[PDB]
Amino acid sequence: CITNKKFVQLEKKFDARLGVYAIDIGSNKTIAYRPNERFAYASTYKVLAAAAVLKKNSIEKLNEVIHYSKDDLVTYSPITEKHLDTGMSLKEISEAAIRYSDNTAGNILLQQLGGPKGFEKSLKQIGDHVTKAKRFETDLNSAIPGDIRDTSTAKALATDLKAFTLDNTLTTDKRMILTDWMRGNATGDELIRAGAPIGWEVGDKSGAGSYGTRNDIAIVWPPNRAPIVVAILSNRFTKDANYDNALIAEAAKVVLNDLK
Ligand SMILES: *C(=O)N1C[C@H](NOS(=O)(=O)O)CC[C@H]1C(N)=O
Repeated sequence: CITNKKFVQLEKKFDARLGVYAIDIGSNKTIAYRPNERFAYASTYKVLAAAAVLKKNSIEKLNEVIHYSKDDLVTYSPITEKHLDTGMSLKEISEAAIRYSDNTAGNILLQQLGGPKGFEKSLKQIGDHVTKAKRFETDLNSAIPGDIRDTSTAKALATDLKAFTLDNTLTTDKRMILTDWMRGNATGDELIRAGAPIGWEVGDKSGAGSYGTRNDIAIVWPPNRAPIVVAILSNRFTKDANYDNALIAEAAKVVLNDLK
């Protein structure tokens, strides 16, 4: 009950709705708050779409150069906008999507999987019947009340990230490529990483959307311990609401101190 009380008070403090699911791989202990309620996933899909692309493609296909036109570029494409001339491989596109949250990279990953519905199919293959994927960037970030397009739950996202990174669903080389892309990125510095003790390495994928949507999903490696998977999703109640990263950092501290 005590952990539940902290999450209730975070919702009051930040005027927000909060979804939490975390699993300690060593003890199987879990922490859950609104774990089955839907939130817009925003940019967090990019790590799952990248993992699905790695799973389904040979190293040869993943290194082939893709060319895209200036007309495929959507807003917030800091990496892909530089490479109209050289093109990028699916490996490079995956890294751009995960490290920098590049939206055109996200779109190319969704396209490689057969569009949003093909990405959803890839998730059903790993047992996720919850996530609903319908739109491309940047429309997928609208986070409209009552809309289930481009939504998932904290439990489903955490379970998906665990499936790709810790359940031995990718070969060692692809798995380590994926988790390295998740480590050390500025987009994650104020989120789960800000709630993790120093020395507990965090690999994450952040997200942000309308209605104050602010998300982070992560693997955490505590010293001398098995990993922890953590998904923390949040939104607010008016279209223009500004999120506060501290909500995610403070929720992550609750999770990581209690699974300690
Ligand atoms: C992902 O949610 N997005 C991509 C980009 N980076 O934000 S993130 O670091 O929180 O992922 C801008 C916000 C959002 C988007 N598509 O608008």
